[PDB]
Amino acid sequence: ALDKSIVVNLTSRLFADELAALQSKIGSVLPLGDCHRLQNIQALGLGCVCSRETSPDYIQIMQYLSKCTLAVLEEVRPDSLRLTRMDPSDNLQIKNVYAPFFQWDSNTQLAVLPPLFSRKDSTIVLESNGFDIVFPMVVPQQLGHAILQQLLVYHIYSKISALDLYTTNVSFMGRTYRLDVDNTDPRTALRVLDDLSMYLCILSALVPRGCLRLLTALVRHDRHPLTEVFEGVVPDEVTRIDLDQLSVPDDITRMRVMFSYLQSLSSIFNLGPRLHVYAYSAETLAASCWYSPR
Amino acid sequence: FTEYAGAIKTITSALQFGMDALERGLVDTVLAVKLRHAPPVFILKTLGD
Amino acid sequence: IAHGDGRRPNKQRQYIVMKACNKHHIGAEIELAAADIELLFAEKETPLD
Amino acid sequence: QAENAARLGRQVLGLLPPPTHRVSLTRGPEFARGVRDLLSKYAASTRPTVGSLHEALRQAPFRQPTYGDFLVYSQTFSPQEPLGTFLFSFKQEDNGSSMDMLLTPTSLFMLSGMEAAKAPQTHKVAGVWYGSGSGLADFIPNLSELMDTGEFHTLLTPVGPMVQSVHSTFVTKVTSAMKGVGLARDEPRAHVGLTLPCDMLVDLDESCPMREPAGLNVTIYASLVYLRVNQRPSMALTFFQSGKGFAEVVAMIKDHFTDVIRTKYIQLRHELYINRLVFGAVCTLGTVPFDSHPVHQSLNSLPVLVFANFEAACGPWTVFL
Repeated sequence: ALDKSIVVNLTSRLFADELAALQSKIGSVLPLGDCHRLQNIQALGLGCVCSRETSPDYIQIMQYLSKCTLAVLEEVRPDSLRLTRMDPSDNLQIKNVYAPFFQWDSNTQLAVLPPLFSRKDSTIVLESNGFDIVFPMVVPQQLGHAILQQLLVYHIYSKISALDLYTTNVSFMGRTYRLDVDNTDPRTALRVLDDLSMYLCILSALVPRGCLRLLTALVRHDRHPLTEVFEGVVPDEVTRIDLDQLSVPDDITRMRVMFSYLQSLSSIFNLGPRLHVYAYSAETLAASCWYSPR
Repeated sequence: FTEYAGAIKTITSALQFGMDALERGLVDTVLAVKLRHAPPVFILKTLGD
Repeated sequence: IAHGDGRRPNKQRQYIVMKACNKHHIGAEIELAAADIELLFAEKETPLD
Repeated sequence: QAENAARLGRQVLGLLPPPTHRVSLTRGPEFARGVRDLLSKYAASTRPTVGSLHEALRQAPFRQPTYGDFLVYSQTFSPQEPLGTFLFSFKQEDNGSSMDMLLTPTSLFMLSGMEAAKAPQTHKVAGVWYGSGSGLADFIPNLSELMDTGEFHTLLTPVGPMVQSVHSTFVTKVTSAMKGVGLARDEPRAHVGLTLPCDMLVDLDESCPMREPAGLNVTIYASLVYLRVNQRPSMALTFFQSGKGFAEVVAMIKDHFTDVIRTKYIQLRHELYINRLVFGAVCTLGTVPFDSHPVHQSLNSLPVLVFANFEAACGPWTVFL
């Protein structure tokens, strides 16, 4: 069968300082450029798209991430980095040392994200060779989605300012977090938002009338736990659309096209490659998972 | 038989290639080790005195 | 050469070269006189013939 | 004549699925001796030979496609093809036992009815394989109405490249390939690659560079675009080739079809029909390995690409706009 291993040649002996950080994160996922055994250090970083002096754009970095082949480390020798590889469709041991710590279990789900909480904590610099290395973050899909939800909401409401507690905070059961935005290039994050303005005003044209009349019967008295968004008051717009008579075969043709455009929103809310964990050990922090590029 | 024996001549000559392109790897890297530790004359001549 | 830099190692390569033949043609002319061929087959019996 | 029959004793027993790894515990540690194909680093010598490495060449991966068997009217499937074309299976209703309808991309150009300059080369070639276009359109009387409501992408299932066509007078048998590289029938030890017309294919990774990552995977995508020409509904099918991930290519396909989106939707300031809103759909026709060079060919000319090591993996149609 197949071999997969990448040993990274390197032109200077590393110091004991940076050897201690790389020894601490010995099981870690990071992308790299080319699919070969021997490799320069300038491909191993995610820092070829996320630099210090250039303003990073986290969507473009994430857009960059689904192109690259991914890799897991095996050893850190004082000269050479030795890594193993991730290919479809192979079962592999994965071991999270990822610093904003979350808990996994057996039969969980994962996805790879750029560093979005602490760049200084997740990037170590190599002064010996001058090139810095950026580690990505692996997140379960629920917070994997909910960070990209808050990041798209941010770039809408930074443009309107042309304050922070509603825009830059990712919410979750038990914890709240801070997204890292000081210098972001919004332009690659806005062509995503330009295509959202395409889908969302088409979805406002084919709204079913029976589902709007269902809310005018619902939110006025029938209060439910998950309808507290409207706070007990109907919007002014929903009363204006339901003036027509309801007819069933009109909404049959509407709810098919409502169904088919919600197939398209997969393409604009995509994460990177996904990781299907089938067995996860708790006290050892390792796992087992098969890699699927989509 | 002449299809078999002409395909075993392919795979050896594809593998004599593999070893004899690695003996060039010695002669490359040994010469490249010397050039990393070879300062020029004009620097080293006055230091030699 | 197999080397330890990051660039792509080369696979095996071959060339097939086909040469051809140029052809050349030479001609020279020879005139034999009809008064000279006629006595080549004749019978001789006298010291002038 | 048993010498002829002992050949099948060799070749069938040599060509089987690898059996399940099951060793009784009373034998002891003999099962570890039966793990040979997982071992992946072989020793080299000063002068390695085939006799040294005939064990390393022996362990091979287990690869096999899953063929399809189609029985086609000989009016639709043109009797001469370049043996590697891509296929589709249009399906409306089971009327008989097994009579199947297959659509090559040159046949689906003729049912479309689009203008000549949209695909300037295959219009000449698809007009000599077929008539004016009504040799095929009599099977689908709903070509005017499937294009209005936009059901035509839901009725095609991408199948894969040809392997063999045994052609008779009234009925053509067609064996295609799903799930991977189909074994060539007439040439032994060979592999049928997928052949596309150069006119239909639209490359997507092309730069000055004016740097992008390499990988293991580049995926051929199909697309099918609902439009209107001469106030008549018609379709347009193109191909795409990029290894950029599905989140970029949907944004890269919309930039290609920017003009066609605008010239359609100038109409619906006047008439807003919700059936008309569906525009395109994108499938995934299977992967190509990275850095395989598509080899140009020409047939009668018709320039036709070909892809080595194409392995097929069909996907659904997702409606982009």
